[PDB]
Amino acid sequence: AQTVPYGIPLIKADKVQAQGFKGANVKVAVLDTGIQASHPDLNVVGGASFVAGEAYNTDGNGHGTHVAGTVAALDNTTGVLGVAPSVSLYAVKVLNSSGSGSYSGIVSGIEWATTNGMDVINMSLGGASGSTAMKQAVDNAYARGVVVVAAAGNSGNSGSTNTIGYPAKYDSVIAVGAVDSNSNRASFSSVGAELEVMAPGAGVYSTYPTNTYATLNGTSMASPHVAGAAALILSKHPNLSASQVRNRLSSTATYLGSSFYYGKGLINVEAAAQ
Ligand SMILES: *C(=O)/C=C/c1ccccc1
Ligand SMILES: [Ca+2]
Repeated sequence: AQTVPYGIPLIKADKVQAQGFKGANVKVAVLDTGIQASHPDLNVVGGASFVAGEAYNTDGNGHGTHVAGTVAALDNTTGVLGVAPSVSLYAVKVLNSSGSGSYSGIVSGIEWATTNGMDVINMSLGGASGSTAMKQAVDNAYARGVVVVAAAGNSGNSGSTNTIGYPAKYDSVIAVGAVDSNSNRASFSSVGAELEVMAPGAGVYSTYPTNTYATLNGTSMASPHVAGAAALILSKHPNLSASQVRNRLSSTATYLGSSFYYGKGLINVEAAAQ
């Protein structure tokens, strides 16, 4: 039997899938710690690794496999179901097994995705500081027509202080925050002017290293929900430009409160893919 994580219906992804739109033909690149490509509930089509000593189709951490599951866990009779289960999945390793990567490695991953025609780029990662090379890479990917989504950060609140990290803080990237199954913002969600939209980030059940499934907390989990949404909006209207897909997501988001804490609100893909 196959489980449906609360995040799927909450963002109304189930309604879009039922219409027949599941992201078929859309290329999504997950810039993470890799993916356990042999997982029975995943179908990695390709990818690349910029981490020394590790191939792209192995995940020694678990993080990348969990993020990859939220976006496209296969729709079958086992495991879980992803936001866009028919998406073309590419694993781009930019982080090591301990979950950390160098700027050059990330920038290399962003460029690889831009040159290989990826439609969406999910980056469930972030640093306190940015870099001109990284900023330039995302601006260019977005300008080339790629949707760039990034985890806002698990830094929480601090009296006015903006806690959004990079690359989420760039204009060319969608900064995603986290809400729980009750739709209340999770305590660990970063807050700041750059916050754009919210998505399920707490108690998220997804695929996990060595043919299993686990629950994780973080804006790392929220991010793949938006990348999966973008893929869904694109499989229904392959004619839209990145900024158009982007605007559809925030324009139709369900308002939750002050943009400093929730951006434009919780995403509603049934409204966005209209
Ligand atoms: C996810 O677990 C970590 C995501 C992330 C993104 C940006 C800044 C810090 C951490
Ligand atoms: Ca499944």
